[PDB]
Amino acid sequence: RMILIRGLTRVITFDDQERELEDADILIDGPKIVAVGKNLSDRSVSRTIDGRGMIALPGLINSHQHLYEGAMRAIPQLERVTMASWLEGVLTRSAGWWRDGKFGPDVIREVARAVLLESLLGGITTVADQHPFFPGATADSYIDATIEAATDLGIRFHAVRSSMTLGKSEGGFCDDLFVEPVDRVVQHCLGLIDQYHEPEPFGMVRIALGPCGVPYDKPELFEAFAQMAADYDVRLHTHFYEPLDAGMSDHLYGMTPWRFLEKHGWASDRVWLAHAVVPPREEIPEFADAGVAIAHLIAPDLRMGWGLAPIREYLDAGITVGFGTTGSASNDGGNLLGDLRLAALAHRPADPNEPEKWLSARELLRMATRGSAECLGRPDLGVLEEGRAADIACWRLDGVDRVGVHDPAIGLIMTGLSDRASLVVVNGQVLVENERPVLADLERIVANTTALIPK
Amino acid sequence: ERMILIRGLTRVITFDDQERELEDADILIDGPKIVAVGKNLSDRSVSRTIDGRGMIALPGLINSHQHLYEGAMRAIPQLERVTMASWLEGVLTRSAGWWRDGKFGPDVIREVARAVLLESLLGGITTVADQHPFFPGATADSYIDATIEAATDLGIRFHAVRSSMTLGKSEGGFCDDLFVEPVDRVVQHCLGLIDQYHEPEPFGMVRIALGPCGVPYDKPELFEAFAQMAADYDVRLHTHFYEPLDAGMSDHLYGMTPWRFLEKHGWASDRVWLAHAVVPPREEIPEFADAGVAIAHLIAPDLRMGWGLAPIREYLDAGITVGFGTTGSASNDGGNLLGDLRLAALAHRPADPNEPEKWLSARELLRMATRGSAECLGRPDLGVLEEGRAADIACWRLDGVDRVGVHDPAIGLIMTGLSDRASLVVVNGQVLVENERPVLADLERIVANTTALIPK
Ligand SMILES: [Zn+2]
Ligand SMILES: [Zn+2]
Repeated sequence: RMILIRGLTRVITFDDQERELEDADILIDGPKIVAVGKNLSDRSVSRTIDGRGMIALPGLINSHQHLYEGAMRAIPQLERVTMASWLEGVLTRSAGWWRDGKFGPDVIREVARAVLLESLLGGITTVADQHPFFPGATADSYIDATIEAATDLGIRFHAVRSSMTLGKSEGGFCDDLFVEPVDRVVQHCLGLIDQYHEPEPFGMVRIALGPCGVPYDKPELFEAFAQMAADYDVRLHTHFYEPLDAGMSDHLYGMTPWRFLEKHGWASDRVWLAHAVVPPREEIPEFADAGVAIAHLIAPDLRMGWGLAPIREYLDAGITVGFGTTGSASNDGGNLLGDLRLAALAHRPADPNEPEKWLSARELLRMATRGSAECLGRPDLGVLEEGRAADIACWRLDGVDRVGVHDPAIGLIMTGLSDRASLVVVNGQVLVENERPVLADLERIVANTTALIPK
Repeated sequence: ERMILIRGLTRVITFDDQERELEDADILIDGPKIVAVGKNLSDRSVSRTIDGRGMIALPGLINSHQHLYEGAMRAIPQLERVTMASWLEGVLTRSAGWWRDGKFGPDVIREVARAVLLESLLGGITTVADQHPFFPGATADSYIDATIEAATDLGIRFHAVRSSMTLGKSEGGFCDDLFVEPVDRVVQHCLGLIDQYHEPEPFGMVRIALGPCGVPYDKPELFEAFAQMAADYDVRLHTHFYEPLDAGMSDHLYGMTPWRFLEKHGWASDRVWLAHAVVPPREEIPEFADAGVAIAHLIAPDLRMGWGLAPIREYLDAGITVGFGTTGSASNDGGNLLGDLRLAALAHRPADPNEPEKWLSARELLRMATRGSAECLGRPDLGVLEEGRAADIACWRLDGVDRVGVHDPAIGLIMTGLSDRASLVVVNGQVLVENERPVLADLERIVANTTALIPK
């Protein structure tokens, strides 16, 4: 009862040798890839899928979503704002809607269902969601809602439990009722691991631990989480060197955000860090030696006016770099592949006479697959080879908008009227085919969710 | 012979003199022109009513700067990360090589143009201005005739800008002289093209413009001949403008800035639109305004070649007309104008991190891609959804899963979505796209035919 994808025009593996293949196949057994190569046997195969005219990649992995923000897209007052106005805007709406019973757990479930379905249609097979800018998150069964939506759809899912534990009063940056006692956060997290965490290879739901950041959480939370990570082999995540962070840190602790993390147990290989826009250059070698990973988030970095993270420098230092979209209040889409084009182009003017420093299409596609898998600590994902999860995303190459394309991988980044995936498989299950959801009722999900968006 | 009514569009963006937008409203079409825009329009003499519910309607997008033949030069590994010098050398070498091997004649260019122009319609683009500079040999071959043939077959509105490279490296230029034509040959050819193809009347479907490659690439004698020709025949003038090394090259050759050069040779006028305009001296900007020149913003190639951000806000502040374009697919590498708008919306912001009021808005960008481009091309009949203007219309569906939770649909069109494919597209009153598919063209056959002819 295996599945064979036959005759793929191009296969990008991102294996240890960066192999690519032409007119080749992928054989799938249950949740696992059996083989990648030419003329594989359809012996034990119960189904053969025609891959001709398609390019196949590992499933894309979005290492940074804020699903609840799907209901906050294209709001005119938030179109052109800097971080302070943006943050205030999002925090007030999530707090206001919630208090008025417009943002119940069931509203978040359906918003998550739409953004995760959009994610599948964009070739994204794993999503890591966090909720730093929705205070009522825990007081309303919000991670249970998102996990319910993800499992219904069959998308692989990492739920990052976030918080803002440093109160506006005692030095913080938060309305003193988005604040939870450290032990309360810890205990909620422990319960989530018990209930949902799937640590085995090919696990479909995992829990990670994600304070909002140095300006937002108590050092006691960072240390408690560092302990939990070792205890339960889960991952640690936080925001990192956003503009102004360095000053806020120096003010609270008289040290850099990095020095702070190192002091509280987060300078380790269990850690991935969001944005990393403006670190002191002299700290980059330390990032590398500690083995932290970094998620590049081009859309919000441009949207906020933050600018260009030193990604080339990170790769030069051998640091793991993944990719993410962040929430749809700062993007405002969940289109990861589309955002790769933004990064491909926007980094270039920074080095006008040194094109060798510009990020390539292949470097970017890697970030969105293997790089993100490494950020989430998933050695079972992000690569097309025997033994890895059968998480696969394919795009058609034969459309009128891709005529004259000479290199299909570069083509995926540099051409097209549409980033819609043709064929998407997650955990060996076909979820999208011919650009359409196989199991999900698209029109009904749109109808249901739209009715629930706070008016 | 009746009219067409598009009924109940969720949102209509007119870009009229008041910047009107409507909800649950209609557009009434009669032949080539819009009869009315408003709620509950009459279907008295209507032969067909189209359901516009769930769509946003805009004036058809206008791509004021294309190089169609470059559609055959997409995603070439050797050209992925290159500066202008290497890029230009690679495009010239390849086009010259293919041409001499007999693989890049007008018949091939016709089919490459057919594909890029069909892509254009599918992306909601209703008018394209193509600047073709490639005329190898001893006589100017029928490349323009070929692009016009493709455009007319498809029914897309079309401006053919006859380009050239008349300054050989021997006299300070960049090209293997196989590309260099005598100025008289270019001028003679342009006269014939105007006579044969130009449709100066309102709603004209084919027009001719005159477009040297630029100050570093063409003789001053050509600019002057074209200024005379533009005046005598009432056509427009187009060239590349203030790309990064341009100021130094013009200083070396002429001892004057690119703008002073254009001024001297008859191009500081309201007949002119200018591509890129990345790095002008700030002091010259008020002069652009007083001369009445228009500027086409081309974000994708400006970024792709590492040039950076044109001072678009400054142009708008000065009241200079600003349109939008994609340039050719060797430096984009798509023909997706709507998608390029998101690039501009986001990429300009980090240049003014503390003054978000300076950032280009979604509505300013959509204006550039419609009315701004119309004005670059000298088309008061295009770019606006109102009575008396051409029935060129582009509509997108707002009810897809990837646009759930969108609060403002104009912003949504730029900032969200998995696809830029237009739902319904009308050109010159003819419905050419419906349900994201061509209604008169055979999509699959065109893809197959053109693919077969791409030089490999
Ligand atoms: Zn975030
Ligand atoms: Zn050009």
